[PDB]
Amino acid sequence: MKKYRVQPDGRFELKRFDPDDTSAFEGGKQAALEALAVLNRRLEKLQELLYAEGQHKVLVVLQAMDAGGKDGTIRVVFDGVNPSGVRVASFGVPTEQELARDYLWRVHQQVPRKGELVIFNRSHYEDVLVVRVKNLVPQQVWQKRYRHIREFERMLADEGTTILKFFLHISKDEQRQRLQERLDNPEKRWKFRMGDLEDRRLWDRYQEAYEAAIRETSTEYAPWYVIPANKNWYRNWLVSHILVETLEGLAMQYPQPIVIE
Amino acid sequence: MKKYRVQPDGRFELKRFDPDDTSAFEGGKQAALEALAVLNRRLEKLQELLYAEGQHKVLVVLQAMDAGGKDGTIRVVFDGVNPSGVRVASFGVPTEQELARDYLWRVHQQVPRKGELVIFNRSHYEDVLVVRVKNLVPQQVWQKRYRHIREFERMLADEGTTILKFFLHISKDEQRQRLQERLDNPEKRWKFRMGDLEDRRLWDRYQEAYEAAIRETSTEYAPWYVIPANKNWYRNWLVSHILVETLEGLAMQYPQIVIE
Amino acid sequence: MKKYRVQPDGRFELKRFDPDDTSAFEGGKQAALEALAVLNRRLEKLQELLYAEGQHKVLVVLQAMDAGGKDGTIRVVFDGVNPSGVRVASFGVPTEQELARDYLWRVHQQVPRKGELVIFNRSHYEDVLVVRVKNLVPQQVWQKRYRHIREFERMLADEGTTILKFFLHISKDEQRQRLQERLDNPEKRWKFRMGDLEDRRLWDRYQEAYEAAIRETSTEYAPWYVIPANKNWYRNWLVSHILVETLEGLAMQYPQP
Amino acid sequence: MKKYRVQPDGRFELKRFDPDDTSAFEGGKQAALEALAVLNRRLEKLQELLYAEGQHKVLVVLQAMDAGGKDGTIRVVFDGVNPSGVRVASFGVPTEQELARDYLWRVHQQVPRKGELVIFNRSHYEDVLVVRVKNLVPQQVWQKRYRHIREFERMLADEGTTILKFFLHISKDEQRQRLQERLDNPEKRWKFRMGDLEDRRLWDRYQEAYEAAIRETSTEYAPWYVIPANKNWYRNWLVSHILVETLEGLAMQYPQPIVIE
Ligand SMILES: Nc1ncnc2c1ncn2[C@@H]1O[C@H](COP(=O)(O)OP(=O)(O)OP(=O)(O)O)[C@@H](O)[C@H]1O
Ligand SMILES: Nc1ncnc2c1ncn2[C@@H]1O[C@H](COP(=O)(O)OP(=O)(O)OP(=O)(O)O)[C@@H](O)[C@H]1O
Ligand SMILES: Nc1ncnc2c1ncn2[C@@H]1O[C@H](COP(=O)(O)OP(=O)(O)OP(=O)(O)O)[C@@H](O)[C@H]1O
Ligand SMILES: Nc1ncnc2c1ncn2[C@@H]1O[C@H](COP(=O)(O)OP(=O)(O)OP(=O)(O)O)[C@@H](O)[C@H]1O
Ligand SMILES: Nc1ncnc2c1ncn2[C@@H]1O[C@H](COP(=O)(O)OP(=O)(O)OP(=O)(O)O)[C@@H](O)[C@H]1O
Ligand SMILES: Nc1ncnc2c1ncn2[C@@H]1O[C@H](COP(=O)(O)OP(=O)(O)OP(=O)(O)O)[C@@H](O)[C@H]1O
Ligand SMILES: Nc1ncnc2c1ncn2[C@@H]1O[C@H](COP(=O)(O)OP(=O)(O)OP(=O)(O)O)[C@@H](O)[C@H]1O
Ligand SMILES: Nc1ncnc2c1ncn2[C@@H]1O[C@H](COP(=O)(O)OP(=O)(O)OP(=O)(O)O)[C@@H](O)[C@H]1O
Ligand SMILES: [Mg+2]
Ligand SMILES: [Mg+2]
Ligand SMILES: [Mg+2]
Ligand SMILES: [Mg+2]
Ligand SMILES: [Mg+2]
Ligand SMILES: [Mg+2]
Ligand SMILES: [Mg+2]
Repeated sequence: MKKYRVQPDGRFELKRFDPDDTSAFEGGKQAALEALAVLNRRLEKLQELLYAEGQHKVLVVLQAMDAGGKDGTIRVVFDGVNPSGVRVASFGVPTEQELARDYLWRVHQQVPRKGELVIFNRSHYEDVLVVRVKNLVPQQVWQKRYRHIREFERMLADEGTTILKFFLHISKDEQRQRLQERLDNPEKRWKFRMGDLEDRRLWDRYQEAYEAAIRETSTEYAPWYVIPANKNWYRNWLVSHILVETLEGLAMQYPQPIVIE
Repeated sequence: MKKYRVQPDGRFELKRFDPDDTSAFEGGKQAALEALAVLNRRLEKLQELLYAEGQHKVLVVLQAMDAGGKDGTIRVVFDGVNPSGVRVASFGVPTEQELARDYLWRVHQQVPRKGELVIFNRSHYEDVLVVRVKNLVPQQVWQKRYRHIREFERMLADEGTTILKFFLHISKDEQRQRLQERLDNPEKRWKFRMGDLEDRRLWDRYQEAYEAAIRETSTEYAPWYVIPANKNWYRNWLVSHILVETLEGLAMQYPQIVIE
Repeated sequence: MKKYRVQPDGRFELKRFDPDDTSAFEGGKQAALEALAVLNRRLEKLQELLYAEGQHKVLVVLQAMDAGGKDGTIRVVFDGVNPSGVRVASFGVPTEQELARDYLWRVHQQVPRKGELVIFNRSHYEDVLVVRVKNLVPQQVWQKRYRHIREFERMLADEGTTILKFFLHISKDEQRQRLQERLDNPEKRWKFRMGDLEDRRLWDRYQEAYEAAIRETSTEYAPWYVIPANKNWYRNWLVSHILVETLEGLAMQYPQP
Repeated sequence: MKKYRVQPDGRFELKRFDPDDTSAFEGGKQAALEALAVLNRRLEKLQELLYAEGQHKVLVVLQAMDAGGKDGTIRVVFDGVNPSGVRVASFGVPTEQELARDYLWRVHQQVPRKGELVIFNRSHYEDVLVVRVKNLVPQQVWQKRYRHIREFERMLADEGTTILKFFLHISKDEQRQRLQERLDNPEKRWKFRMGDLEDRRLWDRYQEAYEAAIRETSTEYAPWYVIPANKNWYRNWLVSHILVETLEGLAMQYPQPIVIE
């Protein structure tokens, strides 16, 4: 798509994106599930081509507020790939060894190699999101990181990495409903922690942090896509569509090449 | 389904397992696909429990002759899991850095952590398989590795790893048909390399190497399962059944407010 | 000099080794410093041969009670090597990621490669030492680890690693004097941690843990050497002599041009 | 200390540095060996402070033509440190796995952590040196790497790394004598490769590549120091002096906190 791609003009406004927007797809849930199965079959062939050709490196970054759909998006990408060529690198609370080096160290370690597709569940962007919102480093420090990120991603892209960054955009009320469903389910309540409730108060600070991160780092070589994600079906379809179209654009070729006894 | 577990008596004979055997399933392909969907739903809940509890470490080892089903088995495992808690560690031709350390170094690095399920696509067993068949090290060296492997796996099991080793067993003629299909498909012919044709001449040497590896290392703490795998549907169902039953046996427990 | 190698008979008694023993050296500190300088020049040639030949893997394990000499021994090895071919892998308090895998995982990661000498400052032995003494896992668990260690080390040795394990043996009163010296030095008191005082009470439990570990794991392919270490000069000389003699035994040669 | 620091004005000229220059030291070899022992004793205390304080990260980069002194410089640094807090990360011919990721991947992996001093024996600079000289990638690719390097180093410095880059400067005739000495010594002959002979014909191309890299990447946060290195004694003294003075400038403090029974 083009309406969801954030232009590299530094004029991005998050208020312009409605989490309930479903306008790029004509039809609803059922037609989208059918379109998604078609995309999965296309993705299987494209991922196998990615691997067999062994030249491109594909990085998919997923960022979202908790219950925003990162987990669900990973599952629908995996529905259309060979797990031997695709992996998830997730980024959680940094360890002492990770904090003992620059914040990009643990992230750079996990970049896709040639013929590989890697999904970052959270990423280096957390170092300008939770780090900024919770003041884990002073502003003097984290404000410099927007340039570090643009330049790290420029180097990655110049050296052969195709970068797709998706912000799965849900509303506060949608998050409320999804978090209540987790609490009410005995098989999901383990996902609740001490402080999750008081973190909801920081909703607006996170939205500002996301808007600043996206505006600062959406570039030609590393675009951000804002995905209206209140509807799981639309989020899954749209992310799959963008990923498949991006892979098609690489114009990948099988390597150039008998009766077995 | 216990007929496929190799007893730790060192009396295993590969000739006793028919790759065409489908006797553990009282039906065919259609009924097995339905049973497999049920196993996939059970596996999703079990894997999430594995992660949420965060105590067990699960290692699934896949070994098979080329076209034997490792790739297809990985896909049916992933059909029943969350990719955030399961990963594939594949073992290919060792690099100079890997050969500069003991053969278990590159393998030990990839073991599952607590709350994780790892699939080894090939494994430390290649160090008594291709290494043995192609004489990549003298026999004096690779013969000692059966004990190294039993002891490495004993340490893993003692320290909390549940180990499942599957030998996906196909016939020489089944491999021939499957390799011919790869060659004839323009989207799969990239898999073929000249040298595969010479590798076919070594079929019997590999069967002997597999029999000796299985006989030497199938233990109570790290059993081998011989999977008749000429039928993709049977291999998928049986591996999924064993994995789900193993995870059920762990009796995992979930760890021990109105939002405005 | 072979009186310090613990025979693989499972009959080792730590009481038979006196931390004040200097009997293998017929002289004192000054003559030993000169002998150590000769061993240092020998080690430089042997380490370069190790690297150039690029076939052997050398693992040196250091274990000692705090202030026992691991740090001083590392310096004395480094005085006779090219730092480009020798490295220190130190083992501290396990992290969550390290504890999430078997205790050998973090250790196996660090093994020397061909043409390399690695010094383990502490090692997998801590998993039968501080783990046993502080009951970090039940005895049913840590008792099984003696066999794991023998078998891990057998595999390493079979696959080409020369293993040397040194237990730098100091007395309780020597440790007390050395720890008091750290506290009294403004440039060293940063080493003192809260809990080091209460850990002094566990001295005898550590001595028992060391004896049991050494008795269980000193083998023909992976010997333990008990180093009387109350005298820094004697510990440095003896470790250096054993290391140099071990490397000489490998009969290494420069690759042919 | 100032005459050897390459100013970040992009006007660097390698012809202005004489490999035989010993002007920063009054006296010769013997007085310098004594001054070096004094610097080693100072370095031991400073490195221990670096470790005990556990806050700064120190990166020393060594680049030189073969026989230029990287090996000798490493030994002289190690003469004044505790090996438990200092390590050498050397960069050789990239492996298939290293080439399957961006050239900075293998380098970033090895950066010093808090309280650590790391010496890079060769570095990311090889990706604009041999890579450029032997045309291992097209110019369109390697020309973009000067910016990647400035920006990677900016990020490292902003996030707490003190960076020292030393170009150990030897003349063509000095290299010739040193390489001849290796061939003539039975204990050093093993270092000789046959491609080494034909690599001598590329001397001028390497000098141009070094001048371009120094000019492009000597910045305020990551300076290059050109070390006249025809005299081993002067190279050892000068590198040790710069390192010690840099560590002194960090104003490191021991962490602030009894009769043992
Ligand atoms: N750079 C970072 N600094 C601090 N915390 C971080 C950083 N990167 C990730 N985290 C945090 O790690 C945690 C991971 O927690 P967990 O695995 O339970 O997922 P989660 O709570 O569902 O995350 P999310 O809110 O993104 O959905 C998140 O709370 C995230 O904010
Ligand atoms: N079955 C599972 N296996 C492995 N990791 C899991 C599993 N279920 C959840 N997780 C992890 O637990 C944490 C909390 O779960 P959560 O559903 O919030 O996922 P998520 O990736 O953060 O997605 P979302 O954006 O919807 O919050 C995340 O770190 C997630 O990756
Ligand atoms: N320890 C080892 N020593 C030597 N070769 C090894 C070792 N481990 C794996 N290999 C080889 O690495 C190769 C991996 O090749 P590839 O990824 O193309 O898969 P493959 O040919 O389909 O393997 P397989 O025959 O198991 O299906 C195999 O030929 C395997 O024998
Ligand atoms: N789409 C893919 N993405 C990543 N790796 C792939 C993909 N398809 C195949 N491979 C890898 O290519 C190699 C050859 O493929 P192959 O079909 O033989 O798989 P396999 O795992 O060896 O299974 P089998 O036991 O059937 O031979 C293997 O290393 C496999 O993992
Ligand atoms: N397997 C392990 N389990 C628990 N603690 C461990 C383990 N391995 C090492 N440690 C501990 O890590 C710590 C390292 O601490 P530190 O770097 O300050 O050195 P130290 O106190 O001087 O150690 P030592 O007493 O051996 O001289 C020691 O207290 C040691 O007991
Ligand atoms: N200058 C230094 N650089 C790096 N690490 C250091 C330095 N000095 C001490 N250490 C580390 O600090 C810790 C405490 O120091 P310590 O003197 O006890 O060393 P050690 O290796 O445990 O030797 P010993 O057996 O004498 O206790 C150890 O982990 C040691 O490696
Ligand atoms: N990025 C890179 N691309 C290609 N070759 C590289 C790269 N980095 C390092 N190398 C090469 O790796 C080799 C390392 O070889 P070796 O260990 O024998 O040291 P050397 O020949 O003495 O190096 P130098 O010439 O720097 O003194 C050098 O020839 C160096 O040019
Ligand atoms: N004793 C040794 N142990 C380990 N590595 C060594 C040893 N001697 C030399 N090397 C390595 O062998 C290679 C060739 O040696 P060389 O003398 O050229 O070193 P160097 O670091 O490249 O220094 P210089 O700048 O003088 O060329 C380098 O990679 C060097 O690090
Ligand atoms: Mg979440
Ligand atoms: Mg990577
Ligand atoms: Mg195969
Ligand atoms: Mg490699
Ligand atoms: Mg091998
Ligand atoms: Mg200590
Ligand atoms: Mg050199």
